[PDB]
Amino acid sequence: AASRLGTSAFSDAPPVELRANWSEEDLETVIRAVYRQVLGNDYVMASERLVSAESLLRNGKITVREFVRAVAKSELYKEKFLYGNFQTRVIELNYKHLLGRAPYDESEVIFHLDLYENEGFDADIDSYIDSPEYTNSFGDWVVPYYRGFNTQPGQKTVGFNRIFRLYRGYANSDRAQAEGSMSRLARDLATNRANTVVPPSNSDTAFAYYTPSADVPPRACLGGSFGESGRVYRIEVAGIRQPGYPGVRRSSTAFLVPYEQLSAKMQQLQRTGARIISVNPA
Amino acid sequence: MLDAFAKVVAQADARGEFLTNAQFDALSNLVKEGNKRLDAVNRITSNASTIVANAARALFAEQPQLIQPGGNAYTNRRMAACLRDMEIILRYVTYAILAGDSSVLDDRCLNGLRETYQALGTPGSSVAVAIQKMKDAAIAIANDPNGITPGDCSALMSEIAGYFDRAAAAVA
Amino acid sequence: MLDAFAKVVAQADARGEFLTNAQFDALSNLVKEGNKRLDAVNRITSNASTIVANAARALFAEQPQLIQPGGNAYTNRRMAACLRDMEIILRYVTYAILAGDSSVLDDRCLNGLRETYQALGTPGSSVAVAIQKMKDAAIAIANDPNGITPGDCSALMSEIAGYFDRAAAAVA
Amino acid sequence: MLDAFAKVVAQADARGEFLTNAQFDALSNLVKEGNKRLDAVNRITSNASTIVANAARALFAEQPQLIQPGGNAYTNRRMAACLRDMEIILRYVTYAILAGDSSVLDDRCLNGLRETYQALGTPGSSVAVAIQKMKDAAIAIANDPNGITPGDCSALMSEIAGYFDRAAAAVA
Amino acid sequence: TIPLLSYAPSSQNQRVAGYEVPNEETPWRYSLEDAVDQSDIDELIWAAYRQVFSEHVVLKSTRQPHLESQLANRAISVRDFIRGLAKSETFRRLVVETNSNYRLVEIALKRLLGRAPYNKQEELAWSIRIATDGWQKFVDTLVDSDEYTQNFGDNTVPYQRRRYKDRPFNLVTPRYSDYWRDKLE
Amino acid sequence: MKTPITEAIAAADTQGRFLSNTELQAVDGRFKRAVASMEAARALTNNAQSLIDGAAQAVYQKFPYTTTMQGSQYASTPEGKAKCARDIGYYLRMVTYCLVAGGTGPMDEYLIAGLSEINSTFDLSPSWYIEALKYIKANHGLTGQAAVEANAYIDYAINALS
Amino acid sequence: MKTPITEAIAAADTQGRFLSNTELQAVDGRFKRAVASMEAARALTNNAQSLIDGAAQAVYQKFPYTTTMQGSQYASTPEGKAKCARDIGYYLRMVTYCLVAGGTGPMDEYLIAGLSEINSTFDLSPSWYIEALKYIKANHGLTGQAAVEANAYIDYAINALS
Amino acid sequence: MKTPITEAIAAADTQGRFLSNTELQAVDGRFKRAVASMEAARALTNNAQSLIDGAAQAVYQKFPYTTTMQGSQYASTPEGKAKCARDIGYYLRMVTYCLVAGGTGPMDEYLIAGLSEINSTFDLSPSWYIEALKYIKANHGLTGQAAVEANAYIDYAINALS
Ligand SMILES: CCC1=C(C)/C(=C/C2=NC(=C\c3[nH]c(/C=C4\NC(=O)[C@H](C)[C@H]4CC)c(C)c3CCC(=O)O)/C(CCC(=O)O)=C2C)NC1=O
Ligand SMILES: CCC1=C(C)/C(=C/C2=NC(=C\c3[nH]c(/C=C4\NC(=O)[C@H](C)[C@H]4CC)c(C)c3CCC(=O)O)/C(CCC(=O)O)=C2C)NC1=O
Ligand SMILES: CCC1=C(C)/C(=C/C2=NC(=C\c3[nH]c(/C=C4\NC(=O)[C@H](C)[C@H]4CC)c(C)c3CCC(=O)O)/C(CCC(=O)O)=C2C)NC1=O
Ligand SMILES: CCC1=C(C)/C(=C/C2=NC(=C\c3[nH]c(/C=C4\NC(=O)[C@H](C)[C@H]4CC)c(C)c3CCC(=O)O)/C(CCC(=O)O)=C2C)NC1=O
Ligand SMILES: CCC1=C(C)/C(=C/C2=NC(=C\c3[nH]c(/C=C4\NC(=O)[C@H](C)[C@H]4CC)c(C)c3CCC(=O)O)/C(CCC(=O)O)=C2C)NC1=O
Ligand SMILES: CCC1=C(C)/C(=C/C2=NC(=C\c3[nH]c(/C=C4\NC(=O)[C@H](C)[C@H]4CC)c(C)c3CCC(=O)O)/C(CCC(=O)O)=C2C)NC1=O
Ligand SMILES: CCC1=C(C)/C(=C/C2=NC(=C\c3[nH]c(/C=C4\NC(=O)[C@H](C)[C@H]4CC)c(C)c3CCC(=O)O)/C(CCC(=O)O)=C2C)NC1=O
Ligand SMILES: CCC1=C(C)/C(=C/C2=NC(=C\c3[nH]c(/C=C4\NC(=O)[C@H](C)[C@H]4CC)c(C)c3CCC(=O)O)/C(CCC(=O)O)=C2C)NC1=O
Ligand SMILES: CCC1=C(C)/C(=C/C2=NC(=C\c3[nH]c(/C=C4\NC(=O)[C@H](C)[C@H]4CC)c(C)c3CCC(=O)O)/C(CCC(=O)O)=C2C)NC1=O
Ligand SMILES: CCC1=C(C)/C(=C/C2=NC(=C\c3[nH]c(/C=C4\NC(=O)[C@H](C)[C@H]4CC)c(C)c3CCC(=O)O)/C(CCC(=O)O)=C2C)NC1=O
Ligand SMILES: CCC1=C(C)/C(=C/C2=NC(=C\c3[nH]c(/C=C4\NC(=O)[C@H](C)[C@H]4CC)c(C)c3CCC(=O)O)/C(CCC(=O)O)=C2C)NC1=O
Ligand SMILES: CCC1=C(C)/C(=C/C2=NC(=C\c3[nH]c(/C=C4\NC(=O)[C@H](C)[C@H]4CC)c(C)c3CCC(=O)O)/C(CCC(=O)O)=C2C)NC1=O
Ligand SMILES: CCC1=C(C)/C(=C/C2=NC(=C\c3[nH]c(/C=C4\NC(=O)[C@H](C)[C@H]4CC)c(C)c3CCC(=O)O)/C(CCC(=O)O)=C2C)NC1=O
Repeated sequence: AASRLGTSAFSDAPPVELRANWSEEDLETVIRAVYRQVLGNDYVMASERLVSAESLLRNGKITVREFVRAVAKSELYKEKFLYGNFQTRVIELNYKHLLGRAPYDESEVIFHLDLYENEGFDADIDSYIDSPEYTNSFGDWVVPYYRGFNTQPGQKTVGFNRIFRLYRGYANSDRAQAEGSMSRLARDLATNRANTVVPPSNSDTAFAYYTPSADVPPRACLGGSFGESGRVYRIEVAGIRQPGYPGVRRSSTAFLVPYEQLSAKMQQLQRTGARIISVNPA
Repeated sequence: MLDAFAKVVAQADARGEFLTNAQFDALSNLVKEGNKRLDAVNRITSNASTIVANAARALFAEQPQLIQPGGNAYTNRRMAACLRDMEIILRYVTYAILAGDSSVLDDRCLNGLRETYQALGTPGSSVAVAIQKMKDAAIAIANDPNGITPGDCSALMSEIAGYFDRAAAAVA
Repeated sequence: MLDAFAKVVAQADARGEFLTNAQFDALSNLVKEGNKRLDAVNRITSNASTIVANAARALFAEQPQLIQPGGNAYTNRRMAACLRDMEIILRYVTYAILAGDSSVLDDRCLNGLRETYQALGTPGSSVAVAIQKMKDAAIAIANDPNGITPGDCSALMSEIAGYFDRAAAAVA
Repeated sequence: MLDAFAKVVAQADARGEFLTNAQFDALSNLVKEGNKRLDAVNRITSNASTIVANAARALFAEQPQLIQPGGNAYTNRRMAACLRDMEIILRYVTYAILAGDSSVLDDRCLNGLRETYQALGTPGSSVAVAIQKMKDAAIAIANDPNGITPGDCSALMSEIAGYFDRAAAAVA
Repeated sequence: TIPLLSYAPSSQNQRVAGYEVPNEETPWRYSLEDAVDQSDIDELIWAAYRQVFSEHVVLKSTRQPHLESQLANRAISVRDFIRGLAKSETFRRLVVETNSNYRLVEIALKRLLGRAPYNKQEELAWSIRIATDGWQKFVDTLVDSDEYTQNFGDNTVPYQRRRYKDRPFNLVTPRYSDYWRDKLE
Repeated sequence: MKTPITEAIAAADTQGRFLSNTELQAVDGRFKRAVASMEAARALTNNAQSLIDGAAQAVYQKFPYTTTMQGSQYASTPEGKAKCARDIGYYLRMVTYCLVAGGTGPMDEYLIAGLSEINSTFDLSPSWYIEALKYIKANHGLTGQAAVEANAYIDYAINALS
Repeated sequence: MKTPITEAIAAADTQGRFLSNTELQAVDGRFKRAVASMEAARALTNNAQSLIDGAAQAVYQKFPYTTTMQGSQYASTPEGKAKCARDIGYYLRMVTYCLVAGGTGPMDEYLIAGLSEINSTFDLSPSWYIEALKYIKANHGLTGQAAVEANAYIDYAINALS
Repeated sequence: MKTPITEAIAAADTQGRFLSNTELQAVDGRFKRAVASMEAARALTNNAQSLIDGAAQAVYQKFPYTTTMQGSQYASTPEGKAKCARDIGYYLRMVTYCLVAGGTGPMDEYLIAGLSEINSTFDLSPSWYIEALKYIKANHGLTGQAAVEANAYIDYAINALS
């Protein structure tokens, strides 16, 4: 299941280490890929590229690790993400761009935030860059890639869910996303709450399903529900627009429905135009 | 990324069995018309820059509010981004034409584009108009009857239109 | 809703085979000690109110922070809610004792309890302490050797203890 | 909707006096004759569909005006409705048999039944004939004794006939 | 089994359209959609209790503890809460047992659906629904009617649709009519 | 009313079906237990006169203030003592009715319904009735399964008062 | 599943009430009947293969046209004969399940759950299974209380098919 | 009933709007296709007696085994033969109404509605009438549009019965 989830093809690793480290062409590719991963697929204009770093990069004086750090600490990166977002959101973006994953638990935010508060941002990026994870998955000669999709390293299951919150498509950039300018994985991270996977748009209608548990039914039924034979299936929906009496209200929401009624409820929801995000047993 | 052959193989793998005679004939039809496919993609790629440039001039002549101050194709940085995105759509459509399948077009390029533009604020309908300008330009360039050995090509031209249409509809 | 008999039937239906002699023997053992089961249910339900009341007094004596101002069982509305939930757990445990299996207990009062209490702020550990207080009281009243015919009831006592423990483990 | 025990208790509650010895012996007699009541309801419910269908076959021919064009049983839909109502009456009568009193028959049915049919335009007299034909069918099927230890169940047959007569007189 | 025998609808305030701003006689709309604090949720629950059962009969034993907890944790819609009140045993004892199907159609329509019977023919029309499908299924279809979904959406407590210069249903309809008073002295 | 027979009938009426064997089994069990139930009811009603007076004196002893400090809520006057006798007699009569009905139906319809609502308005402390019912449960004079049935209903009332 | 035990539990659950004496009496009746029920179930499963084989031959004799006439619904091929055996085996297995459950719950949940819809879509005739069930009802070889309950459940299935 | 005109009226009434040009176009189509349908109705009424006689003999020949078994649900006796004639006539009589109404309304109002319960209780196999109506379907004597529209209604009824 590749196309719907969004992982079109992320199925190899681009090193630059070679006898021909320049390789006369391959270095161009490596530079592009670093820009795509570190700057979050931002469209960097030609004039503002970090020419000084690339100089040392071909010369061999700096490794790919040093190149990634140079971009990460350069003001090019800072203007896009660091200066303009909530600090916790910046921590999330750092995890996405440098270590190719999402925060697995609240302790990650605790540690990185404390670094930022005392040592400064430069030290925060340093910690990501030289963390054991970066040193192992990548190797100072391998451009960072989104390894969060693969589960081989050893990670909390929630990680998979969480990475799909940050990656909202191949085309998407974190400077320009549906929920941008505010924390995307903050309220959930404190409560260790799982997230339903929101597939990115693909030649069909899209309705980004925000999931604030402030006003939603619980994940479980927490009762007998209607009491009819069979368990209680929780159905989510986003784009409810047709029946606006005061204005529909809470256009994106979930309903806990007993099994026997699901069919009926389904058609009602389809009538309003909302595309059901998920139907999970509760 | 799936191409035509790969698409047939993947369906056959889902159902197990063994490649049926009908599927064999379909692929043989694909290969016997392959020279046409390659010629079309070569023509479109050779004039990529002028296709994008001409379509861009037309778009900004037809919808001036985009380039007026405060619009999304203003400030010379967003203009660069807009030209980039037009060229990228053309590039992935060219990929699709060579492949013979639209899987590549929807798997990377159109995968997430809708929400990207929705968040940016860029008018999706105008982007669709621009893609359609490119559609007419490229199909005319490929269907130019002079310059190559003549022959039937209308099916391939309709296929090119189909790819451009898919992109334009998904953005809008 | 699956009781012991229903559970055996459902497993046998999954396999698609008639009940084995062993399964028949098990259910025959259940029915031959049925009077003990229903006697225990009767004794628990006869003292339900006193069970919940005494256990509540004990819980608030052991953990005064709950009934101090600010604590989650303060303002007399939340106190009513706390007593209600204690008796709800007792009621579903009584259902489970009559049925013979914990399916009802795990489906209708334990399924989502942990998440709801976590979100509410209710201390789950304290709730576990409360249900264990109820466990001791109910076990004692049901196992009282005076007032009814003598016999052996240890298996049933272990089962009721197990169900109380199941609830305590899920809420905390 | 009351039963025999509840009926005597309700009268005693209206009087406000403890159950008299006479009432106790009356209810003891009712329990003494419980097995026959249970047998009768079991036997009638096992053959319910056949009973009603067989009586209906005869009813429509013996009253041809109903099935001639322009009559109340004419058309497929109204014929379905007549069968449905015959079965409804049979169901509520079976309820009454198990109860031991006609309270259920008069509470959720037979309270204005005549008026409902009279407004609908159904001839009440024909409905009475149908109820009486059903009454004969039911008394026969319950009063065909074989396959069980015999007894003088004539009392049960008489009270069942009384229920059917009550319905027939209430609708006409 | 049978397409419910067609009834002829009569002109009524609820059927009519009217471009009126709310009056002081407006029924008042208890909507759980806003997900108000627990204290206001108590009012909403009370109003549903006041509607399905009458103000007169809503005592401690009538109160379902489960329902009180139901509508507090943003659970099954207020509509389903209404249905739970309706099919509860106390309701069946208080209303269903004390009336005939023909009167039951009227009572349930006035309280659950909130509109009076269109005519006597409709009382007849849904009596069979009660009989064949069962009272539980009758109230199921009563609150699953298209009319209901338009009238009270999902999270809106049922109210008398518009008693414009009209006696309120609660104050014109008893728990049971004098016909059953034959069993009383 | 919540009588076993009627409960089975209503369960079948909810599904619009003729009485299935499950309901018939239930009512058969009711008939099989009815012998002990009716003997228990006879025993309680023929000893009722002693029981009612004994319970009245028991509550007078457990709560001496209810016999002395003035107030309509108390039995300080002979009229109040008559009220006390009347109400404890109500409870005893209801228990016998429930014993013969085979379920809690009678006491639920004639006593427990709205009991809390009125015992606070007239300021009759439920604890008084609790103690009286405990006396009746100790001096009922039944034995065996008859006794278990009667005590179950008595304790139902006790838990309802609380 | 509509097991008598679970039915009583659900009836108490919808009212949020502790199990009263009425429910306990019902479950006691269940357990009283269970001794005969289990004896009957053991008897049916001990003769399971013989019973299914005999019923198969019974329908082959009663409807000889089903063993010759062409059509997927007919057993004019070894696979179709296997299907006949499989379905009558389903009916027998459901009967044993209902015997141990003490109610019609299993019969309603795993059978009699759109049996009309399925037989109509396939156009298979109910009469086939009705006659097969009749053979089983006559050849069960039971006597006493066990016999009456088993035949009652078989007849429930028979009348449900119609 | 479910007449095209009536259906448009109902669709407009549930919205509460005056008849828009969409509904008027629909009714115009009904009038335009009401020339052939009325011709077909005239044709089938003028030869109604002969065609019902032919259909009656067709069903007698297709089902002689029902024609010989004695009983209430059979035409073996002369009284049953009279009943069979009248019911075959009923089907033709309803088909003419269906042709004139230009819709399936008459089908649902005078039949179809509750066809299952009737064919279960009286157990009058629909196949009898189905074979007769197929005889009619070929021998009706319509042509072109009249024939195809009549055939559409006839086969709607046939597939609805099954
Ligand atoms: C500290 C700042 C800094 C310096 C000074 C620097 C020097 C520098 N100049 C380079 C290339 C070069 N530099 C020259 C320069 C010249 N060619 C000529 O004919 C002239 C005589 C002369 C200019 C006056 C050329 C030709 C190359 C290309 C070498 C090659 O790729 O073959 C390279 C090779 C890798 C690359 O191009 O990135 C480095 C590292 N890099 C830096 O980051
Ligand atoms: C935009 C910059 C920024 C802010 C503001 C921020 C807030 C923030 N404050 C936190 C902790 C906290 N913040 C407080 C704050 C307070 N407790 C009190 O009693 C007072 C009323 C109040 C201070 C006056 C507390 C108690 C915690 C610890 C919470 C815990 O460990 O559970 C945490 C939890 C993670 C951690 O402790 O590392 C975050 C994310 N994070 C940020 O990146
Ligand atoms: C390879 C597949 C792919 C696509 C398609 C893609 C789209 C894409 N276009 C963008 C920007 C943009 N896209 C436009 C597009 C337009 N503005 C207009 O007026 C026109 C109507 C239209 C061109 C036809 C503009 C103006 C921006 C820049 C907005 C900004 O950065 O402020 C951005 C992010 C902001 C940035 O440029 O940094 C993305 C991610 N990204 C991808 O990875
Ligand atoms: C009482 C609290 C409350 C709020 C806040 C509310 C918002 C709200 N506004 C809506 C519609 C809408 N709201 C807008 C608003 C805007 N359109 C624009 O172009 C602007 C950028 C923006 C205003 C400046 C639009 C266009 C729709 C219709 C969307 C559609 O039909 O697709 C909808 C969708 C369903 C409907 O139309 O009824 C909701 C739920 N509803 C509420 O009951
Ligand atoms: C580098 C790899 C490679 C490519 C790209 C390639 C293309 C290629 N396609 C061909 C055929 C063709 N070229 C056309 C071209 C057309 N006829 C028309 O009327 C249209 C205007 C137009 C469609 C764009 C057609 C129809 C054929 C097929 C007939 C044949 O194979 O000779 C031919 C032979 C004759 C010719 O040049 O057209 C070549 C060499 N061969 C290769 O080895
Ligand atoms: C109203 C519904 C109803 C009840 C309540 C009921 C009770 C009941 N329990 C019984 C047995 C019994 N009850 C026990 C009970 C116990 N043994 C112990 O060590 C424990 C202290 C205790 C568990 C609470 C035992 C051992 C028997 C005899 C064996 C048996 O049949 O289970 C018996 C048979 C022997 C006797 O008369 O005592 C009956 C009739 N029957 C009913 O129809
Ligand atoms: C409380 C128990 C109860 C009863 C009694 C009941 C009867 C009942 N039968 C009805 C219809 C009917 N009842 C019949 C019955 C008959 N047709 C005949 O030819 C005979 C004369 C007679 C049987 C002997 C018919 C034909 C109709 C349909 C009338 C019509 O649509 O024109 C109607 C009209 C409304 C409707 O169809 O829903 C009611 C209320 N419904 C109930 O819930
Ligand atoms: C206007 C629409 C309409 C239809 C269609 C209709 C059908 C209809 N057919 C019936 C019976 C019947 N149908 C038959 C028919 C046949 N016997 C055979 O051997 C043949 C194979 C077959 C002819 C195809 C017979 C014999 C009866 C009488 C059965 C009885 O009264 O028990 C009956 C029962 C009452 C009666 O005899 O009239 C109805 C209601 N009624 C209607 O109002
Ligand atoms: C699950 C519901 C249920 C049923 C069906 C049931 C039947 C039942 N009927 C019985 C006997 C009997 N049934 C009758 C009844 C009759 N006398 C007659 O003349 C009539 C033909 C018939 C009335 C319909 C008699 C006389 C006996 C034997 C003596 C007795 O048990 O009272 C018996 C006792 C001996 C036996 O098993 O045969 C049972 C258990 N018991 C039940 O719990
Ligand atoms: C499926 C059956 C079921 C259960 C089990 C259940 C639990 C439950 N208990 C609740 C409340 C509560 N529960 C407590 C419980 C306690 N406070 C304490 O100090 C004690 C340790 C403890 C009692 C043992 C409190 C204080 C509340 C009130 C919270 C609030 O609404 O503000 C709530 C919040 C909404 C409500 O009150 O209904 C739920 C959902 N709800 C259900 O529907
Ligand atoms: C808001 C306006 C309003 C009024 C006036 C009203 C009256 C009213 N009182 C009722 C009951 C009742 N009313 C009484 C009243 C009395 N019993 C006595 O002994 C006294 C003489 C008298 C008190 C002074 C009683 C006993 C009942 C219950 C009757 C029963 O259920 O049997 C009922 C029956 C339906 C129900 O219980 O909801 C209504 C409608 N209802 C209303 O909504
Ligand atoms: C059949 C169901 C039923 C019950 C239960 C019932 C109880 C009942 N008891 C009452 C009062 C009373 N009940 C008592 C009884 C007692 N005094 C004592 O010292 C003892 C502790 C206690 C006996 C155990 C007294 C003194 C009053 C009068 C309260 C007053 O006037 O303030 C009243 C108020 C009217 C009155 O004064 O009589 C009611 C309605 N009525 C009923 O219809
Ligand atoms: C446990 C619940 C359950 C039931 C009741 C059940 C019955 C059942 N029998 C079936 C078929 C079948 N059953 C038979 C059996 C027979 N051949 C004969 O000659 C006899 C007359 C008859 C035995 C009485 C045949 C031949 C088919 C296949 C019919 C077809 O493919 O159209 C089918 C269709 C799907 C299939 O091919 O199996 C079902 C669903 N399956 C179930 O899971």
